[PDB]
Amino acid sequence: VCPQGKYIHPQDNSICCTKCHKGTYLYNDCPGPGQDTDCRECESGSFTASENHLRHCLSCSKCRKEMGQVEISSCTVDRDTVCGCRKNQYRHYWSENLFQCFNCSLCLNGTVHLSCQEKQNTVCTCHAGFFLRENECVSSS
Amino acid sequence: CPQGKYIHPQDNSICCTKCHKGTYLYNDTDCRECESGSFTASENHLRHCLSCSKCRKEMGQVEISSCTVDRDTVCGCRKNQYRHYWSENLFQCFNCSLCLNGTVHLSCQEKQNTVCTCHAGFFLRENECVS
Amino acid sequence: VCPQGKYIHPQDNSICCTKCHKGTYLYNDCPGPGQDTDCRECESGSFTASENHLRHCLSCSKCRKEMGQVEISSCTVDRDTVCGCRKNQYRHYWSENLFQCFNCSLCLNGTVHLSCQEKQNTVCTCHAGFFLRENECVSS
Amino acid sequence: SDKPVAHVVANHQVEEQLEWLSQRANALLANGMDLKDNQLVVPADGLYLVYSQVLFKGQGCPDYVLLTHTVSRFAISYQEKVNLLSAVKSPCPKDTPEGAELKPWYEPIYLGGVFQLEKGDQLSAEVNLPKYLDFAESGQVYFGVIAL
Amino acid sequence: SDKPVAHVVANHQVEEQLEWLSQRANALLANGMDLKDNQLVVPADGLYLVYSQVLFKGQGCPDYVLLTHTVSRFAISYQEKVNLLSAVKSPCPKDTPEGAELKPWYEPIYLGGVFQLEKGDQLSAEVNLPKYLDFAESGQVYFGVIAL
Amino acid sequence: SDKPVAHVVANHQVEEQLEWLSQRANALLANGMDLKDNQLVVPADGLYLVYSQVLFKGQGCPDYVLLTHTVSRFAISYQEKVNLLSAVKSPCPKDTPEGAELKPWYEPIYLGGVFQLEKGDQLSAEVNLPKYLDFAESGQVYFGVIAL
Ligand SMILES: CC(=O)N[C@@H]1[C@@H](O)[C@H](O)[C@@H](CO)O[C@H]1O
Ligand SMILES: CC(=O)N[C@@H]1[C@@H](O)[C@H](O)[C@@H](CO)O[C@H]1O
Ligand SMILES: CC(=O)N[C@@H]1[C@@H](O)[C@H](O)[C@@H](CO)O[C@H]1O
Ligand SMILES: CC(=O)N[C@@H]1[C@@H](O)[C@H](O)[C@@H](CO)O[C@H]1O
Ligand SMILES: CC(=O)N[C@@H]1[C@@H](O)[C@H](O)[C@@H](CO)O[C@H]1O
Repeated sequence: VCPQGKYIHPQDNSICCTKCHKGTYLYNDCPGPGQDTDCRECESGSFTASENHLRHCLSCSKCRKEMGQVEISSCTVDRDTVCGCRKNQYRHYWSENLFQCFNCSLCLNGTVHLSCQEKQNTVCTCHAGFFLRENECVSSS
Repeated sequence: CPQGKYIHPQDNSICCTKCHKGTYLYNDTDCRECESGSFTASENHLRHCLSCSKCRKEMGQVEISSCTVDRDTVCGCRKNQYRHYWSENLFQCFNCSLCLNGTVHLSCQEKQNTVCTCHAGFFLRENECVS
Repeated sequence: VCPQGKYIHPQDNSICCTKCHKGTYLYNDCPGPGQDTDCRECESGSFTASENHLRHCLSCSKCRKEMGQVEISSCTVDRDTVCGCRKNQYRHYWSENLFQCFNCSLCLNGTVHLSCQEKQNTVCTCHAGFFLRENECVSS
Repeated sequence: SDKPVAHVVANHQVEEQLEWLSQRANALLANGMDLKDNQLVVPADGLYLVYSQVLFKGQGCPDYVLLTHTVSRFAISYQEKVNLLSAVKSPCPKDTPEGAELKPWYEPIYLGGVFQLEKGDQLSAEVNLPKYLDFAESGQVYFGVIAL
Repeated sequence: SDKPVAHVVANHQVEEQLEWLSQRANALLANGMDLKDNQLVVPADGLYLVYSQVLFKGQGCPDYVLLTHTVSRFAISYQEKVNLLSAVKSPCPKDTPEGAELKPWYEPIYLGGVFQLEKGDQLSAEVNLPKYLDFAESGQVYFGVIAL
Repeated sequence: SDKPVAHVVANHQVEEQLEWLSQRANALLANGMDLKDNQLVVPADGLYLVYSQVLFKGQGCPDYVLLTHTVSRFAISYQEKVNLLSAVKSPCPKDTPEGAELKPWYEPIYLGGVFQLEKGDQLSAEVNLPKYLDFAESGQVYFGVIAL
């Protein structure tokens, strides 16, 4: 039990150390009780996005060109690269972190029941004469 | 040590009776029953039970016997299919050949396809009779 | 600092040991100063191609039949297997060591500007109406 | 013998989830390693070899699909989930044509490295799509951490 | 230095069998590890890192084929062959059409984990179809056991 | 803790080259391991676990391509570059037909073994075509050496 915002010194249960702010990393723990923590700024191409006592900054991610991604924000010292998709595309998340940019459906011979969203394709419905098969309107006849 | 016993790990003097299949060595004999989803199929002095195997639906397999505490799951194929062993343990269920344009020389078996011969005009390729 | 051709005995900074000649390997270091190094001949299917103090011979490589390669020289005790391509083929190096044998281009609808070489395809030019893609002359 | 150690394996009985087990032959959880909420928890500061294998399988390729496998660290020193080891697989480049045979495919992935970890750090080994995991036989899916 | 250790590699000279060798550069068999009947035999109770790699290759896809790679334990405590590590590969989903180019394919598989083993336990590293193994170059096929 | 250790990762910022880094979270270069001219240099005679992973990626298959990954030893005792560990991958058997979708593909490769190395030996981890490497996320490309 150290207070909020502080951590127990790895080599001494007696000492509580103040955490580093996002944008920085732990260069060195407090040398002793009451002493300052030595936090230094993340070098280019790395970052930390939360308060921490981590010995090095995290490597920035890179937009996936193979997924059709585009960069919204480059890596800063306290924020990872942010990636997304273009006009009239949505993100399909294959996993927590991996996503692929696809084109929004136009719901031809149908109607846009729910518009394309950031992370979700257009939901189509069909009207009389057609029916829906894999989000496209096919002729009943 | 005699048959059915083993040398105690921490004392060369002592011989210990092995655990019966269906059980495992809790302690050097203290044998306990295998928990659900595990088994032992031979006498042993093993610290935990083995994980049961599961039928391969992707190979078209079907379960003949579920895992019991002393017997692993047993899997096979359906009517009119045979097992092709890709390896010692992996097998795939295929449909028996019908020997069209030919003749069933030897009927399909558990681990062996139908043996065909072919009528005049044809020969065997992929165990089907082709022109 | 041992002289050229010699090496520091692993367990004694005082002693310099003569290196093994290519074709051999280190069975054992000098037992002491001024003593011989025990180098033995590489067994069949292995080799060493430079002077060394290596505890075993390297495994010979094998020609890649899947790449269409053919053997020029079998493995000897001091030279690794050497592989190449057939008549009218060139080597495309996918890497420092991996290469694939391809057929030389004939520059159809075009002209052989520079003939096929060992490691380089024919250089074509194309007749009017065509241009190069995948070093074949295709319609424009 | 004294070194913290884990080599855990997948529960064959639960489908569509990757649940780790230790109480099986040729599995390990000893000398301080803990398995809590499906995560391996390091008992002591030190260097650990961390590794995991998964085997994915499917029946033909009705759809394009991407499979991921990731070993993550949730560190006391940095309270976010962070990739230690990660990979991706693409088993189904072209869809199986309508009517053609749905031939089984298999995709193993191995991940492994040495990491400085801290007492209390949580390691997890995960895939995006557990429905595709192959639990047919032993030794196909596992997750290990050993103190060096 | 004192720890039992093996890192063995495939015989390039025998085709259609996977025979392990130790007497080559960057291979190891020392401090009690034994290689008998193509199996690695553990000299002492303890934790061992166990691993193997194989590289399979082929020239186009005339046929569907499944390739397996398995590291097994034959334990003194349990006299049956049991998978420690296992995987499967499916290089040829569709057959190469008649007349089309037979393009080379390659499939590596890595297996690796830490296991408690006992003096006299026999470990084997095997594939179902050695005809497909790639022996062209060093470092493509290997099998290792090291005492931690 | 005292054992020489490296777990280095790829520079995301240089494209078309595989340049290794140590000064990042969950990366290591300690206790005598040196990183010089993109090669890991062993400080002491001994047994080391050596390993590397790469992830390759592409957008469809306009062309046939072979991808290689190799860990090499440049030994004081034998002054040539020699394969310790090696593998090959063939992501694009058939070309994507003209007009069809260029679907992303991914190919991981893992290499790993134990080797007796000598003080001053240089280890390198390389691919033939760095343009295809996947630097999107952490844990996808790495190279490690640890003294056992
Ligand atoms: C079938 C019908 O009644 N109307 C049109 C048809 O002319 C068009 O070619 C096709 C495109 O999806 O389907 C409908 O839009
Ligand atoms: C040629 C003949 O006498 N009979 C038929 C032929 O028309 C058919 O397409 C072929 C397929 O393999 O099987 C034969 O039995
Ligand atoms: C290769 C193949 O298509 N096999 C078929 C399967 O698709 C079908 O549903 C059923 C018919 O008996 O079993 C097999 O004959
Ligand atoms: C890719 C390709 O067409 N390769 C051909 C082979 O099929 C042919 O039989 C022979 C010609 O001599 O060798 C190669 O040129
Ligand atoms: C899968 C697919 O065909 N995607 C299309 C691409 O071919 C087209 O040229 C362009 C138009 O915006 O981008 C996508 O809509």
